[PDB]
Amino acid sequence: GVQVETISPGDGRTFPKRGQTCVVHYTGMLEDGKKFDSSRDRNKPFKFMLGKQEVIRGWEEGVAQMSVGQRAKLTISPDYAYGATGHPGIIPPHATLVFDVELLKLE
Ligand SMILES: CO[C@H]1C[C@@H]2CC[C@@H](C)[C@@](O)(O2)C(=O)C(=O)N2CCCC[C@H]2C(=O)O[C@H]([C@H](C)C[C@@H]2CC[C@@H](O)[C@H](OC)C2)CC(=O)[C@H](C)/C=C(\C)[C@@H](O)[C@@H](OC)C(=O)[C@H](C)C[C@H](C)/C=C/C=C/C=C/1C
Repeated sequence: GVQVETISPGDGRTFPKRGQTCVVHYTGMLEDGKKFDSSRDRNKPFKFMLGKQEVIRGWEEGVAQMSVGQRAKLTISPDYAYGATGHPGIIPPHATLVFDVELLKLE
């Protein structure tokens, strides 16, 4: 599944709805491995629409339980991420992913 551990609390009231755009910053790394991506480096926040299957399942379920302002460590098992195939060139088969995700804003 996806485990959500809080780094800094959000407001505890404003949670994403299906169909809303979540605006986030993230850093991704392989569990006890390499950092492979960060929107912070790029100075540009990542946006995705919750519930449209644009992103991996662990993000869909993980971000849905976060409130605005929250920063959390998401640990995502391979079956909630890229599974036995991985993501070619970047994520190997059967990788556990850890993301640091900060929910900035909803649009
Ligand atoms: C350059 O950076 C990439 C993101 C990179 C790619 C490689 C991975 C390691 C990674 O580094 O991100 C990464 O850290 C990662 O694993 N992410 C990104 C952050 C959210 C979680 C995860 C992810 O789900 O990636 C996604 C993962 C790689 C693929 C998806 C996994 C779930 C599955 O349901 C989807 O099937 C459809 C495919 C990539 C994304 O988050 C982007 C936004 C979404 C898509 C490409 C598809 O959903 C696409 O389908 C046609 C769409 O509907 C989109 C919106 C259409 C518009 C025009 C395309 C925008 C493309 C943006 C691409 C971006 C910023």
